[PDB]
Amino acid sequence: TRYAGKVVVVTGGGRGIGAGIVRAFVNSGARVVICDKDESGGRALEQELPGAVFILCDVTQEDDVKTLVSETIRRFGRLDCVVNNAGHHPPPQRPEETSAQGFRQLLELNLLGTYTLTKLALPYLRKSQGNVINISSLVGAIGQAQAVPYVATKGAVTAMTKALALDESPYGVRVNCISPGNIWTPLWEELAALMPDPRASIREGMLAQPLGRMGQPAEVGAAAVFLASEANFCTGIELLVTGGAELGYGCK
Amino acid sequence: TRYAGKVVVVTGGGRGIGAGIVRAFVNSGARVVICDKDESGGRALEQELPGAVFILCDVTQEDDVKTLVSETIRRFGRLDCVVNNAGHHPPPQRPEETSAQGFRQLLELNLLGTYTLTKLALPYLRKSQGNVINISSLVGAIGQAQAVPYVATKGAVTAMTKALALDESPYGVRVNCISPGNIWTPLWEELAALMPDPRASIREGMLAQPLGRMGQPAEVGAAAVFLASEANFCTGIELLVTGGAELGYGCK
Amino acid sequence: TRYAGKVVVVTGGGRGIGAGIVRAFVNSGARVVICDKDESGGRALEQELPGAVFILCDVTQEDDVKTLVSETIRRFGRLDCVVNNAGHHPPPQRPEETSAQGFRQLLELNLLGTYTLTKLALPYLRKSQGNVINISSLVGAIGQAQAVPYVATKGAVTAMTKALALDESPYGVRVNCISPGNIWTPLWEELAALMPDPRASIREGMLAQPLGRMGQPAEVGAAAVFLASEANFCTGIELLVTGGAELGYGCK
Amino acid sequence: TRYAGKVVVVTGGGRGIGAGIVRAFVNSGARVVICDKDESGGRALEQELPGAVFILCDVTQEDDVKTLVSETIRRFGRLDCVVNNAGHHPPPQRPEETSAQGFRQLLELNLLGTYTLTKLALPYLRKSQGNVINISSLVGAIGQAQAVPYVATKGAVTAMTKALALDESPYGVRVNCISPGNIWTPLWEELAALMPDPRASIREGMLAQPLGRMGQPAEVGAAAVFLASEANFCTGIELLVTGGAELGYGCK
Ligand SMILES: NC(=O)c1ccc[n+]([C@@H]2O[C@H](COP(=O)([O-])OP(=O)(O)OC[C@H]3O[C@@H](n4cnc5c(N)ncnc54)[C@H](O)[C@@H]3O)[C@@H](O)[C@H]2O)c1
Ligand SMILES: NC(=O)c1ccc[n+]([C@@H]2O[C@H](COP(=O)([O-])OP(=O)(O)OC[C@H]3O[C@@H](n4cnc5c(N)ncnc54)[C@H](O)[C@@H]3O)[C@@H](O)[C@H]2O)c1
Ligand SMILES: NC(=O)c1ccc[n+]([C@@H]2O[C@H](COP(=O)([O-])OP(=O)(O)OC[C@H]3O[C@@H](n4cnc5c(N)ncnc54)[C@H](O)[C@@H]3O)[C@@H](O)[C@H]2O)c1
Ligand SMILES: NC(=O)c1ccc[n+]([C@@H]2O[C@H](COP(=O)([O-])OP(=O)(O)OC[C@H]3O[C@@H](n4cnc5c(N)ncnc54)[C@H](O)[C@@H]3O)[C@@H](O)[C@H]2O)c1
Ligand SMILES: OC[C@H]1O[C@@H](O)[C@H](O)[C@@H](O)[C@@H]1O
Ligand SMILES: OC[C@H]1O[C@@H](O)[C@H](O)[C@@H](O)[C@@H]1O
Ligand SMILES: OC[C@H]1O[C@@H](O)[C@H](O)[C@@H](O)[C@@H]1O
Ligand SMILES: OC[C@H]1O[C@@H](O)[C@H](O)[C@@H](O)[C@@H]1O
Ligand SMILES: Oc1c(F)ccc(Cl)c1F
Ligand SMILES: Oc1c(F)ccc(Cl)c1F
Ligand SMILES: Oc1c(F)ccc(Cl)c1F
Ligand SMILES: Oc1c(F)ccc(Cl)c1F
Ligand code: NA
Ligand code: NA
Ligand code: NA
Ligand code: NA
Repeated sequence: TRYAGKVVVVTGGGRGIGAGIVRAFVNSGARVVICDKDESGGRALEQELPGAVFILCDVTQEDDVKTLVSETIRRFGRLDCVVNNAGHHPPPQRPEETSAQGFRQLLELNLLGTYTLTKLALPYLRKSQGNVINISSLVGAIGQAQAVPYVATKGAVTAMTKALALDESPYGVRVNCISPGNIWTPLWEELAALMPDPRASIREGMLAQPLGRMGQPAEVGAAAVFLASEANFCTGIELLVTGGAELGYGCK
Repeated sequence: TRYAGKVVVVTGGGRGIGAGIVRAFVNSGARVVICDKDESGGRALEQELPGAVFILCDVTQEDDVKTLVSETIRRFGRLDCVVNNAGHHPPPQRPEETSAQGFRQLLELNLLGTYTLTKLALPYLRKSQGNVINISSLVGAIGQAQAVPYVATKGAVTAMTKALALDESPYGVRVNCISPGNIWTPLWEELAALMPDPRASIREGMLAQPLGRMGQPAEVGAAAVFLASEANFCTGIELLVTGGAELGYGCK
Repeated sequence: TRYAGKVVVVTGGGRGIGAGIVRAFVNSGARVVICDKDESGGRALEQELPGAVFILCDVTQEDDVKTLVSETIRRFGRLDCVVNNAGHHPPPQRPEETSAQGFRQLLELNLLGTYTLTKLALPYLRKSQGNVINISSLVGAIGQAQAVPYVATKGAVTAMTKALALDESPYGVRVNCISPGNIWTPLWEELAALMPDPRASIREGMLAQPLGRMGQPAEVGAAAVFLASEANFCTGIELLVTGGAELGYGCK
Repeated sequence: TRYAGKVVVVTGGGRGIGAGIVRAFVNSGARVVICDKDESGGRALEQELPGAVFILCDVTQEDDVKTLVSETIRRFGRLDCVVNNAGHHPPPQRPEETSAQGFRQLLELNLLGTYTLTKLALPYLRKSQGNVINISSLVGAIGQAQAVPYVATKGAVTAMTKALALDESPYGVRVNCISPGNIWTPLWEELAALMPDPRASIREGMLAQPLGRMGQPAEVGAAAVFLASEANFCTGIELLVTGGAELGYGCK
């Protein structure tokens, strides 16, 4: 009952971190709208969790997002929290292998999709004194190799979170982001599968953290519920969920 | 029941932020040992809250701290979380009005007291896979005027938190800190009372945050319970509880 | 003679910060290619400074940028440093007054133009063990009110700087950024002119810094020459040129 | 002639980073007072460099520091820059192997010695519109294993730098710090000699940086001359001289 009576939209909530965030909010008492461009995971999640419903939505399509917000209000009558989790990490790419075209397409998902849903949701979040939670990445803050477009998109998300927090503070709407490090998700597994030695890639990813393991979607989910339900004096913060990967010296 | 069956020590828990942290852990199901050098607030808190007990302890006295840990184990049989909140902010002091003597005494409370209890507690925290929460300050990160010794002590606490997180990660013991901004406490009120216009000082402190208010001990307390009970992939982080004071341009 | 025999390209070098950076490199002994989309300032600068030449180039046009690099090599035979300074700050805009369209156009100048020139220049920078200097902004790090798209673009630039520094480090090519705060430029003056009271806006901007003044293009220029010529162990850093605006509490 | 006619005091200037900073300022045209507790390196440096003189001074002894300032004024008539470089990194120590006693002694050198000279020098720095440069460490910001007291002292130095910058800004006195990463010095070599395999320790230290090498005292020296002579809009900044060690993921 930490977030009972509240309505939450989670983009990319069909699998991975997003699904962990969906489950955490449902466990907190909220009703959750699962937004995803793929039907498979989200539809099954809606059958599994009472209180969660699935709405097909590609956050890069402005009309999809308009319909997502209006359907959320029509079906549930309020909107308290938007979790902008939809995003993608391309396979490793040397800077000379990247293109302005691919960069624009990644900006469209990782940054403008977050911008568009937030914009459409804010009138309702103002009515509810709701809040926005953006899922950025640690590599937005510290960089990463062979990921220039991805890193740039998460740098923008983290900075945009702070700008929006300033604009919305007079209306009592908080805007925060979570920066996960290595979290074991289908995306991580897919990316590891492309490497010459997948098992070696995964063990390298585990040892990137002083804790010696990757994180779980449920741990990102707990951080999100905290920001929504108990962080009333937090706005514009970047909550690190990284297992300490940013600490100390390492083999670079 | 988020932290049921767990045992928490809170230093400086007799009033202010520490008392808010005590109440939050008790509300989470934990048993809490209130450590304070002053009897008045802590003893009343123990009478008020079942599950909380008061132990007189000056964290600058190594034998006081040794007795605090041994009494906690003797009476409760385990130790899961240490919250190093004891600390003091002197009145405003121009750098030429400070002294090496006063600097050393402030280091003794704000930094070495935290170091001493953490050291004595870590053998028991390792047994429990417990965690350490240090209460630092936003001004450790961004500086503050007329507070050179205070700022230095909180810079050390925040850095020490990261060093300790690295050392204790192989043992599964997490070490994190909370950096509050302006929180309305008896200390803030006492400090405002020394100003020529106390009400003007307080309104200036409120407007330092884009949220337009100071924070509450209960909000620091919620952040502490989160770090202890639900932040299992967080170590070495600095959790800002500041109302956004660090964001954007201001009259400096 | 600190940077004698070296060849530097400065985008947006016709006025403002870019012109200050041009002058600083010329004063250091380098030959400088001034890139700008407007002829007026850049052409006059080329007449004024021996060693500086002006090449008309809109960094949002990929063929313009291709021609800029090839003409630089054809005329000067090497390329040692690229300063990505072209950029624009729109007038204040509430988040609900922004558009995805305007956001994309600002990304095209502030981020993709930097990405495009850097990409085309890197083969030559690798030959010279040259370096990249991106002009970002303090508000990328701390946010700003009524500037969501602008803040996001500078957050991306600062993060991209770190990602690129990692990719190019094996080749001895350093990538750094400068984050200016309030610098008195034609852009600042133009923006102040739109305010109801321009003089009040300017005095507010001066007092945003503990130093009590805005910065000068020449001071950004000195920081750029340092990064190019004397910072051989610096890569991926964000050099703040802000007069301390990020320090301490302020009226927010 | 970048800093001609100026007078600089460098503590711990007899070897290592301090000696590199001495040489850089002498090369810039300044007169430099070398302060060190050991006679060997400093006296030889004074014989080698016209314009540099050696004054025996232990920065932990307040009367030594008083005499250092008064002798500097008596012999050279002004004081423009103080570089607080004296400091020590103990051998690796697990947290349970540290002591409050050793912690206090390290605070006395790494933090209070910097505080004491800065305090005694500020009246003269105000007359000259001079500046303060503190040598902190990257591990103050990101932590380090087996170095809890050391990390805490550098966290304090970096924070104190910002507090002092705020206090001294109305007087036109800038206060900045440099945070080096792994720099090859006699201290690094001494520490490596204590390891079971010194050569393995050194190669690990080199690979901690994406640049693949450690830094040089001369590179720290160039950064110091920049801050003193050309960074007139920089105050309270932390200038990283780390070869990118803080960037990206590493084996932790
Ligand atoms: N996995 C990690 O280690 C990690 C670390 C840091 C940040 N992140 C971020 O976390 C978020 C989720 O990552 P993940 O690992 O769970 O990925 P994932 O690929 O496992 O899941 C992402 C989900 O988003 C959906 N999605 C993708 N594009 C969409 C679109 N246009 N509209 C709607 N839904 C869309 C996908 O269908 C999928 O269900 C991303 O923003 C990612 O950048 C991940
Ligand atoms: N109040 C704020 O705005 C603010 C902001 C940032 C950080 N902080 C930090 O929060 C902590 C608590 O601050 P507060 O405002 O609640 O202060 P407070 O003065 O209201 O309460 C501090 C408590 O600690 C106790 N204490 C002091 N010295 C002690 C010692 N030697 N041994 C044991 N207990 C001791 C006091 O008796 C008191 O009960 C401090 O570490 C302070 O630096 C406060
Ligand atoms: N002025 C400040 O206070 C401040 C603070 C932080 C960051 N910045 C950044 O500094 C940079 C320069 O700012 P400024 O104040 O000097 O601005 P300015 O408007 O005075 O000058 C910018 C110059 O870039 C040119 N330019 C614009 N679009 C271009 C394009 N497509 N191709 C080529 N040239 C183009 C303009 O013609 C102009 O000559 C920008 O990146 C800005 O974001 C400025
Ligand atoms: N070497 C590195 O990789 C590194 C990295 C980051 C920060 N640092 C910092 O740089 C500074 C210099 O380090 P280094 O590697 O050159 O060390 P070093 O041991 O080689 O030289 C330090 C010098 O300071 C002197 N000194 C020590 N105690 C003193 C005292 N009480 N009074 C006066 N002089 C005293 C020593 O005699 C010596 O000449 C220190 O503050 C250190 O923490 C070093
Ligand atoms: O596919 C890799 C991991 O992704 C996570 O989202 C799932 O919760 C796990 O069951 C799975 O092991
Ligand atoms: O004294 C100022 C404030 O301090 C806080 O710790 C208390 O919870 C408040 O009741 C009080 O208003
Ligand atoms: O237009 C405002 C300022 O812009 C700067 O780029 C110029 O160097 C100044 O001469 C001018 O005062
Ligand atoms: O002793 C290790 C290194 O220390 C530096 O201060 C010296 O300049 C070098 O000559 C030496 O190789
Ligand atoms: O942002 C990240 C990251 F930091 C590490 C791995 C993946 Cl798959 C990501 F998407
Ligand atoms: O650390 C702080 C702070 F940031 C503001 C006010 C007080 Cl009373 C403190 F102790
Ligand atoms: O980036 C900035 C800033 F921080 C202040 C003012 C202007 Cl005009 C900018 F472009
Ligand atoms: O501060 C540091 C560091 F970051 C690395 C090595 C040494 Cl010897 C130091 F003193
Ligand atoms: Na359901
Ligand atoms: Na009780
Ligand atoms: Na010319
Ligand atoms: Na000499």
